[PDB]
Amino acid sequence: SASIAIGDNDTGLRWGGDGIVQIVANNAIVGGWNSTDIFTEAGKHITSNGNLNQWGGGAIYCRDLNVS
Amino acid sequence: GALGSASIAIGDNDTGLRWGGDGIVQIVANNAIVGGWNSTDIFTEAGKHITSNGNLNQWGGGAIYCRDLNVS
Amino acid sequence: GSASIAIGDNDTGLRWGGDGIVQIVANNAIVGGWNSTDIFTEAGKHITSNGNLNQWGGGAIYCRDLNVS
Amino acid sequence: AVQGPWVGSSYVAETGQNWASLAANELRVTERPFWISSFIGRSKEEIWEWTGENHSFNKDWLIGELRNRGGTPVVINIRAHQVSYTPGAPLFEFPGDLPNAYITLNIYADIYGRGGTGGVAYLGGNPGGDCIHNWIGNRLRINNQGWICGGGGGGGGFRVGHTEAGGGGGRPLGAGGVSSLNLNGDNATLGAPGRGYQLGNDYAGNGGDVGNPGSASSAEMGGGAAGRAVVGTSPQWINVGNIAGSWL
Ligand SMILES: [Mg+2]
Ligand SMILES: [Mg+2]
Ligand SMILES: [Mg+2]
Ligand SMILES: [Mg+2]
Ligand SMILES: [Mg+2]
Ligand SMILES: [Mg+2]
Repeated sequence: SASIAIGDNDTGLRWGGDGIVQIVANNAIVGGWNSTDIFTEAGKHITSNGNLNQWGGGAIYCRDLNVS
Repeated sequence: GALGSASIAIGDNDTGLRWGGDGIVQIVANNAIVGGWNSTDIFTEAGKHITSNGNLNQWGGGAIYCRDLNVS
Repeated sequence: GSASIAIGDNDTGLRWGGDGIVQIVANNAIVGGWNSTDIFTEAGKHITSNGNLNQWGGGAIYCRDLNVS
Repeated sequence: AVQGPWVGSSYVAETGQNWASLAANELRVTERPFWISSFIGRSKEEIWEWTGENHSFNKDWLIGELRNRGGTPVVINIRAHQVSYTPGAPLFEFPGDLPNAYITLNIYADIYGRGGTGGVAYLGGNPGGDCIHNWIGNRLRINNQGWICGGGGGGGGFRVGHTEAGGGGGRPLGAGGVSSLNLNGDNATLGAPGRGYQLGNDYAGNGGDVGNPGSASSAEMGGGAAGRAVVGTSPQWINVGNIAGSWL
């Protein structure tokens, strides 16, 4: 189906194109996924309140890094 | 059940997605709240981890912020 | 619950991946999933923030290497 | 140096910067983009503070301590006067095989080659010592806000017939010549050369002031040659400043 509301009808998961899901909260498009990526939209953040890991032969790529 | 009426059960009745209040979703597995999202953020709860087995990317004018960085 | 939540069509959405495990899927590519301790992607599948990417609190970032543009 | 696996707190500690791009600059990492693994083993430049006046400085002590820092560059803030322990060795020597990426001298005091020893009897005075021998070229950088001085030459010795006397030591601290008869030249001080032995129109030469040869004796034994301020290969002059003696 095209739209999965989770509680309120501005919030949940919806079709975002072929093989694409949008993650939505109070009408804001927070992020989504496709066959290769889970992502946030511009200016929307990803926060781990545990560890944040990259395992395997890949890497972390960023613009800049702040270590407190 | 433990996910309640404003929930999407996936597999079993205590795994899936649960409304957290207006504009909030909880990501749940075996009744543990792993993380969630709201209008501004996707996140994990305290002590719950985010792991890429590919690349982990920050694109654009923001940045990566952490307490420490371990490089193997 | 459901074995499968179809989003768009039956090849994209969320699926039962085992006991307390969910698969995140798109055109039947298994992109990632979660369990009671972790949200994760599968091998070679990426997590990308187009805002900030944060590790907040007493944990840490673990990686193989990190590239700063 | 930055060390893994905790590269993050390690670079914060080494550089003082939380932002990786700015930590990279402290580690002199110029590649953009860069892999953070390239921080490992690199160090922010080290800054040494010398406020101990030292009239017996041994160039080999400094060489050893520089080599202990490996490739890390070293800045030395010299805030108290320094004199080589002997005129036969420069105060500072920077061998061509030093590993440090660069060495900076910030000179806020007077640094000197040692004065040369006064000659005795028919011998000339001995040469003043050199201040700096530089064999790493532009990898030595000098910010002279004080004085760099080659040592003065020792005075020429005196002899006529059986009478033998010694010349004065060159500035600084050069030894007066000691003759077989204890007709000796004066030792120099830090601030002035030593007087030769004198008897009326007869005398052994005085020591030379910094950067100058010793005086000839009344018997025409010549003074020792002037010590030199900087010798060997040209450093990068952040500030030339006040120099006594030749340099390059
Ligand atoms: Mg609405
Ligand atoms: Mg879009
Ligand atoms: Mg609303
Ligand atoms: Mg269960
Ligand atoms: Mg299809
Ligand atoms: Mg000047």
